[PDB]
Amino acid sequence: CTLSAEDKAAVERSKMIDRNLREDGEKAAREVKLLLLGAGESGKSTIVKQMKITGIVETHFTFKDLHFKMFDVGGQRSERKKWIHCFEGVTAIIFCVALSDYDLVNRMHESMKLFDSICNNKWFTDTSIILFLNKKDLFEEKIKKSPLTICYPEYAGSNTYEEAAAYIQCQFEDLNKRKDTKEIYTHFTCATDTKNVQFVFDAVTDVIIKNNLKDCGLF
Amino acid sequence: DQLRQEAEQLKNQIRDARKACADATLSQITNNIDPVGRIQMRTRRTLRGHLAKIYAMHWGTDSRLLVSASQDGKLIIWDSYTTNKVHAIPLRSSWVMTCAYAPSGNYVACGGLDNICSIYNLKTREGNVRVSRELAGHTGYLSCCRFLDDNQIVTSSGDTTCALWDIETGQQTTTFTGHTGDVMSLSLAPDTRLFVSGACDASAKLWDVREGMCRQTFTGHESDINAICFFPNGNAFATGSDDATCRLFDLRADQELMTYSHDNIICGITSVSFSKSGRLLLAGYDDFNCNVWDALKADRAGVLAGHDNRVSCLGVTDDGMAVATGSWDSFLKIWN
Amino acid sequence: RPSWLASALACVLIFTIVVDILGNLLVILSVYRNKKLRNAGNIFVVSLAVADLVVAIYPYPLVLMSIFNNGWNLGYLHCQVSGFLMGLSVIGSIFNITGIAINRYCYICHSLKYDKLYSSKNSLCYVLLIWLLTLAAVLPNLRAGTLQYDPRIYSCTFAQSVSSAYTIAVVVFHFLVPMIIVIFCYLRIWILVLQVRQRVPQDFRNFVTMFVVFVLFAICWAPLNFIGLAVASDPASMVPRIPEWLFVASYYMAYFNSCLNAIIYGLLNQNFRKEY
Amino acid sequence: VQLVESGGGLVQPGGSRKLSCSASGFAFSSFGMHWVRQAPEKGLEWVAYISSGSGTIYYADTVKGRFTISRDDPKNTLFLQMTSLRSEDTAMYYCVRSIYYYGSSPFDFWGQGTTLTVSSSDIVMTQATSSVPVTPGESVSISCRSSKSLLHSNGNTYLYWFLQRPGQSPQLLIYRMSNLASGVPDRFSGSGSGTAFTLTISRLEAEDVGVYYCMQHLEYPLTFGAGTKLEL
Amino acid sequence: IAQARKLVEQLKMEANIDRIKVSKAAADLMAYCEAHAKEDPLLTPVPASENPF
Ligand SMILES: CCC(=O)NCC[C@@H]1CCc2ccc3c(c21)CCO3
Repeated sequence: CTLSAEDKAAVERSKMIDRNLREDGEKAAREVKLLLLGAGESGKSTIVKQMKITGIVETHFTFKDLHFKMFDVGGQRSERKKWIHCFEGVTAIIFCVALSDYDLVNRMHESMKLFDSICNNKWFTDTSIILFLNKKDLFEEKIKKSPLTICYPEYAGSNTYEEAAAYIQCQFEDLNKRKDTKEIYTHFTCATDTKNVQFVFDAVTDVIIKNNLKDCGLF
Repeated sequence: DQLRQEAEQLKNQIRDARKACADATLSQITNNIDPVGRIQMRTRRTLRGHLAKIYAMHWGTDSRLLVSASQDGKLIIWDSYTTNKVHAIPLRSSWVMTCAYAPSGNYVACGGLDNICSIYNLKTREGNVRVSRELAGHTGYLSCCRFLDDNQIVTSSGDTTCALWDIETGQQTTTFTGHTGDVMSLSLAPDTRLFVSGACDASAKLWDVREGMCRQTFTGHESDINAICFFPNGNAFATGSDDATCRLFDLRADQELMTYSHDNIICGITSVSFSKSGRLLLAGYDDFNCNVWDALKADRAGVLAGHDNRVSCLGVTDDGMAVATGSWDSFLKIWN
Repeated sequence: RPSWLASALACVLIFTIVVDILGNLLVILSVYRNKKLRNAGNIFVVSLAVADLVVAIYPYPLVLMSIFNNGWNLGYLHCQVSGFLMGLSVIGSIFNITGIAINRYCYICHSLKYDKLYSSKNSLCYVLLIWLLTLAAVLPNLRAGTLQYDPRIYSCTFAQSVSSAYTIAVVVFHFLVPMIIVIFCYLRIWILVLQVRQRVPQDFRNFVTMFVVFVLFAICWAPLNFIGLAVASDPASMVPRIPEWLFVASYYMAYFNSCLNAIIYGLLNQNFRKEY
Repeated sequence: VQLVESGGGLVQPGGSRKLSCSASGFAFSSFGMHWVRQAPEKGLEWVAYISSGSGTIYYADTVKGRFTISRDDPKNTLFLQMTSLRSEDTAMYYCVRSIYYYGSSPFDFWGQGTTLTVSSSDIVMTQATSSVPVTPGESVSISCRSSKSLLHSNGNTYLYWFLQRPGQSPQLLIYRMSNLASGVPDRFSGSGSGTAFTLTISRLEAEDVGVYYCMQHLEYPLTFGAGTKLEL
Repeated sequence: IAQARKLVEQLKMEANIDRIKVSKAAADLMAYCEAHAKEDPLLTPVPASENPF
């Protein structure tokens, strides 16, 4: 065209930079970015042991052809919720709340206000939220202390383990204002082996295949 | 109590010294001055190549070169006349929230959630871009790297404090404390001897980069201040909240000159810039758009509407020849 | 009886061409260089839409004119133009259906290699292979001296009378292995999306989105293929056998199908619906 | 930065030879590479060019199709394979790096050169003399003229001033008109317009003597000047 | 005794202010936006030959 002898080489350099950009954006789009969240003193040095192994703290593991990056909550301190908009486009939000949350001493108002906050935030209300209730070492030994009238006025009856666990599930779906977009994946397991990685492999390949369907426009 | 009584009467009677000498509003004098109409600005260049949300952007000092920093861990230096990519720098951490250009075109500083302000050197002897100095020493996320010289840089952070560094040795030379929340933005003065900073406690404050002095404070919002810039003569500055208010404060009159909100606006301001004459206060918004406010009558004299996501960064050149805008849809668009 | 069909078929065909040209103009030029579109499925979709726009412009007003005169007045020029363009367009339309199905299968199931197998203009090379094979299908039987004016209220089309071997090659291995390809791709997609739901409207969308992209063009092409393979033994026998009314129904449902494909692939996408 | 070539020697005509340019100290996969030659006591003459990523390859019309250019990017080795060699291919061959973006210095570092000896439209740039005697402390002006106007429509005037001290390799001094190179002494200056181009050297020191050169970019092929030699 | 002392000392210097007011500096913004109106390529648009984009 009307380019000199150096502008053609500048354009060739820019096209090579475009080539490198999209060939690494391939890898940056084919990798599973999981945000990781949990309540205060829930236990997190027992599931980061389970995987195949300051500012933001990133944890890698490559499991079954999928490269999982996991960005933890244990790096930041500012709870002004100004670091959340950086975490859009994540595949799943691995939430971990256990049953021993009322040991360190009310969990109800703060937990349900945090969940109404993330159902108030426009970013987290359309992303899938994987839930873990992992162990079975102390989940049965502290329910039978008393009825739950001390901090939890939503329920005033008999408190067994799994019926109350289903009640926690049913009130957890009561927190959701709109299940039309987001989808919860709860897990009640024995945290003994790699059963804890097969509810962040399966429950994230479901989200991967749902995004692939709705990017085909198929379903 | 004694010192509480004295501080209460100090703030109230210094506000009374402000109010009793407060003459009139800005529009009360500039009402008879004619408007500028509809500044129909057109997209000339569209810069493509990013593959994620674009978080910040800084012009070169020669009105031709750009940096843009994106979420996929890429920093791109653009030739904005031929839409050519001069450089592409792979960052370490892809959580980059700000970026800056040196006023000599030599270095480029970029940082974010990993609490480390990296500073890269472009004019090397080897023909790549190596990391010159990683300024570490912040205990939380970083915002608004702003180069003073090739050896001196201001950085805001979420540690309620900003920091004037020294790129040669590498240590935090001056520390500016006084905020009560995450500090989201700063903007260097055109004479490069002052700066202002806006934080999440609904306040800005004017600091001196020489003495570490808390010279002035500035209130008036209800929410956090998301971005900031100076009037191009360095005697006023305009902030943009999530209140859907841009506000113009004077550094000497100690209060807000005038507010730049409209009732039809739903969402808050993400970026703020200025034209070279100080007439077009631009403002990127969270819906999709940019609005070009006439900075004396507060009337929207034009809307830059492309941008299929929320606008995140604005920049007007040193001569005023363009407006680069960047948004979460991975496209910087240049408007003239 | 030759009055009500003369009232209805022209309305059906002008409906087909009007909503076809508006939908295909939207589908082709509504692709944007901001590339929220522009993925390879959209490339095969706009190839299908221009392959239906080809029949929407060039031979369908001539078939409307053959209804308009009630006894066709034009000659060999419009005959060969209509019979070449219509055939190339419908074979390219069904082959772009096959390409859309295999692309969606290679995106859903085998997503490990999609970004290298499919790219910017590697998909263009695939669709030029599609155009190459529909040209190789539309050339030799249409210039071996077998394409002519069916005279009922009909037009200059492909009569299935002379070349029995190629009219067997058109019904099965040109217009019925799309059946197998589309059904295998969408059934593997459906059983995979129900297989990777391993946690222990429920059938509505989950089976209509398998049928609305497979069974509609299948059942709208299938009686015409039934007639074309039935007359392949001796077409002098089954022209007295098969009456003309269901022949009219069976061929104008294939005329409606070449707009139904654009209806499906341009108004049951959700990015296209929120793109308008 | 250390560019160093190998492959020189004596060859009889009709043969074919190969030169290598091993690079050590920079990102060779991000630089375009020129091959330049220089006949004995005559002057410089551009030979060939290969861009980054081996895409764009240009030659001089004297030996276009008679040489070939090869490149090894993850090994940093640049080859020139010459197929047939007459008694004009004998030269000192230099291997020059060149990066092209907005604001670069694209003839910056010249290799050490290698001797090759064979036994027995285009823009013309004219230099005024062949020997100028001068003492230190005297400001000297050199000038050269071009055929076309080198001032493109961009504003860039693609003229290059090099200096070759005796016994050494060349060295970029000025790369468009008024742009000093990387770490040259700032007593040099270049100016001119369109077709007339002058290099002014104030406060002339002792080691500033040597054969000066002016080159045009603007278009391929690249054409050097005749070569003004400052004398002392 | 010395925790809010630097705060009230900064407020003392925030009392000793070179107080140029909302109408003492109203005409300075008008003076800067008037006297540089010819240099702005967005307020007064440049002719399409001096536009580099
Ligand atoms: C045998 C099965 C059958 O009826 N098929 C439709 C025939 C289609 C539609 C019109 C036309 C025109 C030319 C042409 C073809 C056709 C196929 C080969 O070249």
